[PDB]
Amino acid sequence: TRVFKKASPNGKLTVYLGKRDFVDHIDLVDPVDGVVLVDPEYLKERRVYVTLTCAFRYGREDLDVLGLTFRKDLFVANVQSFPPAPEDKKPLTRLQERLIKKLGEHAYPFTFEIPPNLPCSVTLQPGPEDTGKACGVDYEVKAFLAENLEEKIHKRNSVRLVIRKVQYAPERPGPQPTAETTRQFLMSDKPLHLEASLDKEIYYHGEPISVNVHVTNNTNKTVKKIKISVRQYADIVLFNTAQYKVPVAMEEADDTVAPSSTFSKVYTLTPFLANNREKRGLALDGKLKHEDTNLASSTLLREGANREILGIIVSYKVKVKLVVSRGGLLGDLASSDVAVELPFTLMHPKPK
Amino acid sequence: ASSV
Amino acid sequence: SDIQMTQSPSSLSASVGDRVTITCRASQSVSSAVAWYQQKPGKAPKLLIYSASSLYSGVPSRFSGSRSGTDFTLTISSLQPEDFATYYCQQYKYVPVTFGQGTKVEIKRTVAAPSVFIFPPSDSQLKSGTASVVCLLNNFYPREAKVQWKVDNALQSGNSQESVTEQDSKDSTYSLSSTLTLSKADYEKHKVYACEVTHQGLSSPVTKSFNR
Amino acid sequence: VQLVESGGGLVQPGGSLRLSCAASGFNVYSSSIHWVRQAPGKGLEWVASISSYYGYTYYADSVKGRFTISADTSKNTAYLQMNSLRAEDTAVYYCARSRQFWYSGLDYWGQGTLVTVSSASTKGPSVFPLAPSSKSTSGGTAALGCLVKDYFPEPVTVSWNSGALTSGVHTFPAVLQSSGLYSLSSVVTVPSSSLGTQTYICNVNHKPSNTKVDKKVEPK
Repeated sequence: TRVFKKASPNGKLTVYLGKRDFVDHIDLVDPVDGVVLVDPEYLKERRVYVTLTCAFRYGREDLDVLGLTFRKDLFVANVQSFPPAPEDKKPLTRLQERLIKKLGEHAYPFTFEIPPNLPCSVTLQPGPEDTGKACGVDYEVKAFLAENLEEKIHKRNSVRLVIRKVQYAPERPGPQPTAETTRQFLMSDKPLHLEASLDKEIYYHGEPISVNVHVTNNTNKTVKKIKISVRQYADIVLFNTAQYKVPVAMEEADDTVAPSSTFSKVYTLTPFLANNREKRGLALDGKLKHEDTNLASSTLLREGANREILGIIVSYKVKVKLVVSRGGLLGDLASSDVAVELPFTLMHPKPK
Repeated sequence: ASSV
Repeated sequence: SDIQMTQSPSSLSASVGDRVTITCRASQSVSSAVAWYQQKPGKAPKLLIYSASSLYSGVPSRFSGSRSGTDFTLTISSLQPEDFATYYCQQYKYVPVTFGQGTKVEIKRTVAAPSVFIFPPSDSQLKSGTASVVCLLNNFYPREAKVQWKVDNALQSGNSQESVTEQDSKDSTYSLSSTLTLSKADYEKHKVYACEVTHQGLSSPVTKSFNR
Repeated sequence: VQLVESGGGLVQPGGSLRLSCAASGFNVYSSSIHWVRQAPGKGLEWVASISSYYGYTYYADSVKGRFTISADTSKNTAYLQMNSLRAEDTAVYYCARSRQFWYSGLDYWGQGTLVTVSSASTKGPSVFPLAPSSKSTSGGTAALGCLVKDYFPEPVTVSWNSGALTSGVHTFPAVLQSSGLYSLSSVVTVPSSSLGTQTYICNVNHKPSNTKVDKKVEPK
């Protein structure tokens, strides 16, 4: 086994952890267990704390500093590693008891429990003209020594390591996404039936999505074009609520469906980040510093969820639109386009 | 950085 | 200014059923980002182990890897007829990704002597313009040999290329093909050609000389 | 699943050559196609890599500025344009897939196409038979041979009696000569009783020059 290690600027504190990515199984989150090595030679305050922080990092638009960022703590937890207060005695994990043995009594254990219905680590895509730190939701464990919780923490007597709350594809695949819609126009009782379905419910990052379309046009109108588009939804709930839909993959096929005739075709799209770099704010999976990460994985909420969950809640849907001729009695005033949507799960398979 |  | 991979062995020899270990030490700390590959002659390499210790799907359970600072090791509990091939250690933390030199694994056998035979140059070759004598060795182990030509009781050097075939799958033996390339004029003059071999199976250097 | 390489051959120094690697059973955007170079008996060397999901190219410093890696996603093929070629770059080039999420080695490789760079031109072989004399007979066994010389390209396949005789054959590896033209040897051990009353021939085939041979061996 191997553990991650990071020391403070002057080397008096050193944080140890078994892993960076702590999986969220919906029903439980992997606990953040580790130790903090502090030599007595440098321990003068005689109080070492460890803190887990889930904060949303953002930039203010009015301010033109070019890189300035701010944090807003969504969830924060505290564990007094030293001195061990008599009203807190916890059993060390296998991981922890291996570490003390290796290092010694100067390595004080800490263990945090991430509660359910908290956001996963999601970083919003920065533009090319963005030099600050990564914006979005990110988890951070910060160890420091201070006389009390009131005192101001010195950056040299402290060390911060970034960690990620992640999720993976369900082991059981969900039901095949299928959706239908029928539009009836006033000119006559002839309907325009649109039927669409995806190949599977779960899709891994960078995999092809096949859309089986079947249009049955009995109307006097003609389908000029067919626009398929994989769209990324992102519900952001911090101070009031924002949301957006953005096409990460699309295709504008000029397949015509003449009046009183059927049509059937399979379209294949594949979302990838290269042809989406210019989309500032596009949700991406959590970044430790500034590496390239894939498109944000769909976040899985509980069934009987609490709702109004903080952070960023990303989803995906495939929209199948039909651009219809319009005209006639009403002219081009009334819209005749018919569209239907198909939700699907996009995320990484569980690593073994 | 890591260590056994 | 790049991270190189050095496999500690050069050529490993072991019998069927042995526990073989190949060590490979990287230039600097590449973390647990190391892999191992197997290459049969004339074939492409096959991935054996990744992430230093994790085994790849479809690879037998006998193979296993382990990390130790900068030293990464490949191990096999019991050695099978399918495992006799060359091996390579890789790193893939930083680019460029580099490979090791290679370890020649081979089947162990009783030290047999080579069936040395000497062949004169054909009539079709001397009429063309060149001359090439061939001293052939066949069926022997180990593959380490040091053959040297002698023409007119004198050690000739600077014109003797050698070629060694791979170990056979059934009987597990080697063979060697040394060719003394020379011009047609040198063949007629001082015609006392011979080749002298030296092997472990042979207690003394046996010589095969031909005239006419 | 498979990786099919194509576009190998003989090109003079300074010239150019382009490789193709068709993929099957691998989604282009969930993979990263690689290129690896190995000279005979020299070991593996990474030369280039393409990440089609993020859209990035990577090259070894030796190759920087000379080669260029590309890929047509629609056709699921990865190309490598090799310009300003050199004798150093003479090698069998392998195509290797990698998992994009995430890199766990080079799980699959192709057979690799033979690339040869040199000023010397293509040439057909001059097959001379090594006649078995009294030196060849020993222990109730004799050996027949057939020399192959003056041909330049690397690919050369030989077979005794058109693949019928396979017992005791030893096709030695090809070795490059001072002049530049390769040389190869191949011998078979056949009992001395059948020698004389049964004819054996060495069928050599050279595809670059298209020269089929059927020379007969006879005891000297």
